[PDB]
Amino acid sequence: IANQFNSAIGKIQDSLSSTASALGKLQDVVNQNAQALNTLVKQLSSNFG
Amino acid sequence: KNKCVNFNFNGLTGTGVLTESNKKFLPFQQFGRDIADTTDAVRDPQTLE
Ligand SMILES: *[C@@H]1O[C@H](CO)[C@@H](O[C@@H]2O[C@H](CO)[C@@H](O)[C@H](O)[C@H]2NC(C)=O)[C@H](O)[C@H]1NC(C)=O
Repeated sequence: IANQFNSAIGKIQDSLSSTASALGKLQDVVNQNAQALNTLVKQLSSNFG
Repeated sequence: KNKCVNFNFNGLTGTGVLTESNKKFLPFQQFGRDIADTTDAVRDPQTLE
């Protein structure tokens, strides 16, 4: 049971070391808040008539 | 330079701090713009830096 937990924590390191998209839930929340400020900055360039 | 001022370059009125750029404007351009369409660099009309 200790060997299986120690082996399974070793796979957490290997997974996080390997794959790009896993933390997508947090990066998507950064990307929305950054895209919303970038859209608000681009809207200063508009003439509005 | 390096002080807050009410500038005017060729009628481009504004307020800001002027510093020596390392942006290399091709001869046909007097101004550089930002994402917000505001001027963020300018070529001085008497000494062409
Ligand atoms: C603004 O004035 C300066 C001179 O006061 C003009 O620049 C001169 O240009 C000649 C030819 O390259 C150089 O021999 C001089 O050394 C430059 N002047 C200075 C002060 O060093 C400039 O042409 C004027 N502005 C415009 C738009 O013509």
